[PDB]
Amino acid sequence: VPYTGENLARPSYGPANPFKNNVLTGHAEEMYISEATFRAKHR
Amino acid sequence: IAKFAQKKKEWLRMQRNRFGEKRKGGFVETQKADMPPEHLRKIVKDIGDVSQKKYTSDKRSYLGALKFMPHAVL
Amino acid sequence: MATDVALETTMGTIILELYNQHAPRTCENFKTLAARGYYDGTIFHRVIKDFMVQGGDPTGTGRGGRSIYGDTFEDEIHPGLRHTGAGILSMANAGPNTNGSQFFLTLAPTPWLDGKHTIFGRVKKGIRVLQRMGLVPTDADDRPKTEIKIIRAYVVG
Amino acid sequence: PPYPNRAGWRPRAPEDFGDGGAFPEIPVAQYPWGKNDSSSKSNALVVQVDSEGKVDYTAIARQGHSSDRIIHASFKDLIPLRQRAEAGQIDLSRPSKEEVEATAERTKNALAALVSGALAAQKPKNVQVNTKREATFVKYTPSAQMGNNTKKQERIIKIVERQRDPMEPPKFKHKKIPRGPPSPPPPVMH
Amino acid sequence: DFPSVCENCLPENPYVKMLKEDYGAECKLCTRPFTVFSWAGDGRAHGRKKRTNICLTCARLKNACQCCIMDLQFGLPIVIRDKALELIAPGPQSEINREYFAQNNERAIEEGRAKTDEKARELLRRLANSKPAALPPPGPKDWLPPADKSIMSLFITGIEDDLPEWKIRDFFKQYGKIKSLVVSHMTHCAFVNYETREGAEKAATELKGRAVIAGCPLRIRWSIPRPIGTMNKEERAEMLRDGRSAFP
Amino acid sequence: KEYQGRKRREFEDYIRRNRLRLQNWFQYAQWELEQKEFARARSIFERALDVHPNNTQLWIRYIEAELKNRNINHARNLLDRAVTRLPRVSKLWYKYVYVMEMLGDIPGTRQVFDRWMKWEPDEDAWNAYIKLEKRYGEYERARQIFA
Amino acid sequence: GTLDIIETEDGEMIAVDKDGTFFSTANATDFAQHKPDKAAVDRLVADLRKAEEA
Amino acid sequence: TPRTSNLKAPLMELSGHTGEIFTAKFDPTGTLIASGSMDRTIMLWRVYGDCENYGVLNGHKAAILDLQWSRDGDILFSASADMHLASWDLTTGQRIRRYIGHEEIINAMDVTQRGEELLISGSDDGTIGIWDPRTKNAVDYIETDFPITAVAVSEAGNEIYSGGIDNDIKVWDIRKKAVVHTMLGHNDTITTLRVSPDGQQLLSYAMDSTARTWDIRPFAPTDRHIRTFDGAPLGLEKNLIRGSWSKDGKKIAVGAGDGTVVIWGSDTGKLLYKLPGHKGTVNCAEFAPDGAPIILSASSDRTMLLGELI
Amino acid sequence: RPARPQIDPALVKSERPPQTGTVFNIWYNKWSGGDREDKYLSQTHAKGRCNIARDSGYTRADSRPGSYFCLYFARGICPKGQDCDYLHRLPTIHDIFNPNVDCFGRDKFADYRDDMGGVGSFNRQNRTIYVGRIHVTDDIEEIVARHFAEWGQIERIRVLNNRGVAFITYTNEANAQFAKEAMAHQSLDHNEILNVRWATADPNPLAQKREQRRIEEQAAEAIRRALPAEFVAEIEGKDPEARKRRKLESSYGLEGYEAPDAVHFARGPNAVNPRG
Ligand SMILES: [Zn+2]
Ligand SMILES: [Zn+2]
Repeated sequence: VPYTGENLARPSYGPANPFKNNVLTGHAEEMYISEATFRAKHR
Repeated sequence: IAKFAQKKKEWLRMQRNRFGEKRKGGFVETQKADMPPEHLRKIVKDIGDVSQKKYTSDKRSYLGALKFMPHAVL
Repeated sequence: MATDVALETTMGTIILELYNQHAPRTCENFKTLAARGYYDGTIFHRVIKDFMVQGGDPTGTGRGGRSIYGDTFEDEIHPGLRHTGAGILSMANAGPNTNGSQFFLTLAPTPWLDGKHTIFGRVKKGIRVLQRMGLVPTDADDRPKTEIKIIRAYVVG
Repeated sequence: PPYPNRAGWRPRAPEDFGDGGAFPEIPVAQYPWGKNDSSSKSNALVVQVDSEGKVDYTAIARQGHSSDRIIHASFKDLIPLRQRAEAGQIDLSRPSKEEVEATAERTKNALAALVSGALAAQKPKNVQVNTKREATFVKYTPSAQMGNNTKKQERIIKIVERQRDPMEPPKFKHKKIPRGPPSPPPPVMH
Repeated sequence: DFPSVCENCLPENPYVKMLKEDYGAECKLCTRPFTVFSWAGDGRAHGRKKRTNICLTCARLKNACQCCIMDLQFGLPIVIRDKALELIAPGPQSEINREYFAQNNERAIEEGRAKTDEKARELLRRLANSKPAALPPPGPKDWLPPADKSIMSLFITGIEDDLPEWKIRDFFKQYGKIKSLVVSHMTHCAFVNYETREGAEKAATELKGRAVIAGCPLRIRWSIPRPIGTMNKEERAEMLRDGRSAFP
Repeated sequence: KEYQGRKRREFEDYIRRNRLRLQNWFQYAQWELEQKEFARARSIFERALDVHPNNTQLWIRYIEAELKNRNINHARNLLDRAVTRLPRVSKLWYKYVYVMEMLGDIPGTRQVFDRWMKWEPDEDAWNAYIKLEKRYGEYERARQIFA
Repeated sequence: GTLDIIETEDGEMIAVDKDGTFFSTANATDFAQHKPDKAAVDRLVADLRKAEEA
Repeated sequence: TPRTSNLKAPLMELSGHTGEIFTAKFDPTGTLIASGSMDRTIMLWRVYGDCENYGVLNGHKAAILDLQWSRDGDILFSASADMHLASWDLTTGQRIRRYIGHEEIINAMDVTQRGEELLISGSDDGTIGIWDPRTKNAVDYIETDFPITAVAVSEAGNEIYSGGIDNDIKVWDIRKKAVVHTMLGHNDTITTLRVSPDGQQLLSYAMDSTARTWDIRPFAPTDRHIRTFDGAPLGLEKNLIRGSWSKDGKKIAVGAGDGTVVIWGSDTGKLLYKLPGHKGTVNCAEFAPDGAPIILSASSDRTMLLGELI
Repeated sequence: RPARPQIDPALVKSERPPQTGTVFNIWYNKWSGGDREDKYLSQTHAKGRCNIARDSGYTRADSRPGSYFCLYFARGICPKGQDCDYLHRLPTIHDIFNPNVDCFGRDKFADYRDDMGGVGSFNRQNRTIYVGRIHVTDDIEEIVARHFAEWGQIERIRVLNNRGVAFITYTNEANAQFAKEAMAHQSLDHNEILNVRWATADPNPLAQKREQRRIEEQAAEAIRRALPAEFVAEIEGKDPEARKRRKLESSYGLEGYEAPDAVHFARGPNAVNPRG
């Protein structure tokens, strides 16, 4: 229900604030890529 | 052929590297081998009595292995 | 051509002076929604101090709002009306020509929304009620922790 | 002046605003309750208001606690609940079986993690190496920089736990620190 | 569970291989054990891996990068940031005071209790742009080289406190070859011992006892190399007025 | 600084031996006030308040140290904190209304009294607030207080 | 604008507090900016000094 | 927020694989689930009841890249990067046999469900194996010159739609062993090819993040492309993402590398859902075959999410 | 040129300190059973010194980007030559280092040693070394100027004659660290054992003022790099053209608005100001 295309299409109203990172230097998220993927891109 | 030759080449490379039986953990795995007895001999001869200042970073582990000395005696 | 709209809230009563000469479609949209009772028990989902009090959303989230001309209607930027000071009623919109049901209302002079928001009234009474609604405590997403709702909105003429 | 013949009118004071409300048709900045000069970084708490607009001192009561701490701070917390005007019918029922089992599961998980911690502390596991030393991947969207606001590239981090020497004792001598002060003491509701 | 390390301390490769060790090191700030994250650098330098040096609690309380210990908002050392914009926060560094402070802040932050400095650096730039008988001119005996070729030292007069020896030495180095250069801002004096007599003579003939160095007028002549003692306040005052009156 | 370090050491040795003794805390804070270390004396008073959170004598000492050294805003913050902490101790309420009447803020005195009346105190506090309004001539306000 | 000066049928100055914050700084949002007079602070301090001396 | 299925929860999580889940398929009756994953295993679950991992199939020497069921749900077929297919009896949980003859990684396989049962396989040696599920030897093999990553069988049972590196969906006739015609328009390698339940249209998803529906009925214009659905970006893993049609055919789902299963309407073209829930790329997205609103998403998270579409 | 070897490993062999005790402690590698006075007075002469012209050259650290200087090259006891992994060079003004490390790669500390010896502190950006045990003559200022000018680039030399102490303030902290490590236990024109430490904060209020002013100059440099030059001009307000741009842009239409500094300088992609 929250993930219906209409609900995702409707944006939040109102004007922007004239005045959400979990790490102090950015946003870090746990991820599940493949080891071969990491090794190939690193190479 | 002449337009997809490279795309075929790296597709085959990447698929074989990822799904080969030899890299079923991301890397080529081998059995742990035996070293030369002269390697162990050189290590114990060099450290000697642990008296030279080179071996301080070893001193904490050396004395720590005292906990496991009863297994070595048995 | 001014019309009174009374918002009885949990912090006092706001009397709104609606400008029928300047923004007539938006003003009569506000009259019809208040008269039907679309604002009864509806909360002020955003309060930002020295900027704004926004309400009118029946879902309380900031994405809802259903007008009387279908879903949305056009912007009425009459070039004589500006966001000149505190207590000025405007229509909150996602973008241009997207006015729905949520009403923006300035707590301070905000003259950077001219050309993109439709002023259609002001407060005629209740400016201290509005001030204290600006002084409530909120969270990181500006929603009031202490709950503010329009108990009943109706029309006086 | 009434609407819409306020042309030429130009207010000077909240007297002229009446019960307030700026006039959008006048092209001058208006202040229905007075100009704010500044706030020159005072260290004062921000004055807030309660549900029905009165000045609230429970901020003082709640200063230094979390938001969900239950703090009794008013005479209303000393009046028997069945005589509090805001309530008419109190639901005094113990939670149902599903809520009890959800609670038991959540607390059994948290306590089980602590039991495993206590067990591994009480019995160090002979050799403190793990065979299952797999890697965690972290997606890492960065924020800007110290001094640069240009955006820069998204980062995949491969984190592995380091192979430590199994013969090593612990590295650091422990210290005696006095225990810290309590959580801010609650109002004494006598 | 993830370090707060800035992008210049992080590798240039966007794909990072980090090592994580619980209780790996003492924090440099609070001297408590914390989880260390370390990564191999960019150039296979001998060195070590670049690691986090302070804990996440100290990084959050000082708004610092966890490797470089620099301020996350401007790229300054933490002491420079907080000294110049001192209205952020102090910090304790006595022994059990610093562990006590860190443990109380960490317990508070973790159990829930407990963007801010725009005004501070606007004020800093406002403050920093708020800005802070007659002696004769030199004569033919003053700009003429003496016949005593053993006298090599030139003497500079009227030195302000903000006149540094690196630019003084660069100026006299693009003129000639310097053996030594002594500058005392306490007595507004300088001695210059050159290496080449010809170079010293041609430079002093070029300047004629007058020099414009960074908007500071200086009188250069010849004098015997003398130890700058604890001169009188009137002596250094007249020394300063001589340096000022080098230019009419 | 040598003498001050010696005195600070002896004071904190007695706090470690017996933290439950108010006189240990009191003499330490009074000595720092005499040395004009107001941050240090404040810190001692607050650590004493961590050990004795509900002690009326301690709250009064701290409030009076601020008022004696003319830290009126510090003292009013302490007075709000103290009548929040101990709302049925009429001594702290009386001290707060007395301090505001000395400072000449008669609306401030009325504010403190109104918060007290919300706590529904005893007859002596209701009488004191009636007598405040009679002192300043507001007989209708005193009539409302009798209601 | 918090006080209305009105005249009734008797033609007299009656002030009306629109809020209730004329007489008390309770419910006043600006209750924390009464900076007291220097004479008042001196009188309170001398009161406390007299208590200390006694 | 109603209740639209006979599940224990509106969304359940099935975990227990120790590697990326590359495929997950429903029973023809839609009550059992077989998931094949890079820990070289197949895990067998019951969706109803509460949920129960009732089976584990072991024997493959590399990652399980595809699997399919029989017409009635007693034999499971699976293609794996050990260059083998395998057929497994699920009453005894034992491998019936292995199908050998492919020389590279077998990327895809399909099973012909009507008429008489067959196995079709597409593999990186540029081959499409036609296997009878009674002999370990291949009945036939189509020999291309490009690797093949997705295969599907026409409902008639004698045309094979195959896509691979060459970005073209080649429709082949089996009995001629020859290409009838090539649908063109994709730009990167086709990851899934699936026919609709009524049988007149073909979903294809490629690595250019476009899911295109094509026409399949023999009367069609020269450009056979119906629509190009968007909303599911390929991430940074070059995985073979497997979408599906709804049982009624009105909905069309694929997986997306941002951990999201994306569902459109096949008739209209509007993004019906963008359901989240996964931390790796979503490798498989399957609608329930019994007409339920149940959606299944299998990711490289070592887990899968089984939800209802309320 | 390649880095030359300064001495030879035949005298850079590793061996015990000379015996000042009954028994050699192998954990702490120290002599035991002796006294304490001997240790206090014993501070021997340096065994070498290095030359920019003769010794400084190229090495595998000049090959490898982002490496450190050689501490043993600074002490003049580096027999490694071209095969050392650390730079054989004086730092220039472009050689900067983070607060957590010094120019030799050794970790810096939150504190100082109680004798102000060692690596240094990141809690004070100290560029001033303290050179004691100087033979008091009249040419001491010339000798100090010559030797420390050889060791780097100087902002302020302050030599006291009463106690024979030279305070040298370099303009680069790396230069100060190199000078301390290269001048400890060395000798001037007379044979003496220099006590080169980190100087304490100067109690002279002129020096306090100039150090504080340098702190705000460095910080404001960082601020002006962080902020756009047009916010810099508007906030600085030293010129009337940027002042009148400030009034107009803060007006945003309406006369007499004077927008808040937070709203007007709130940086972001789409906040208020087109300068963002
Ligand atoms: Zn720390
Ligand atoms: Zn950093």
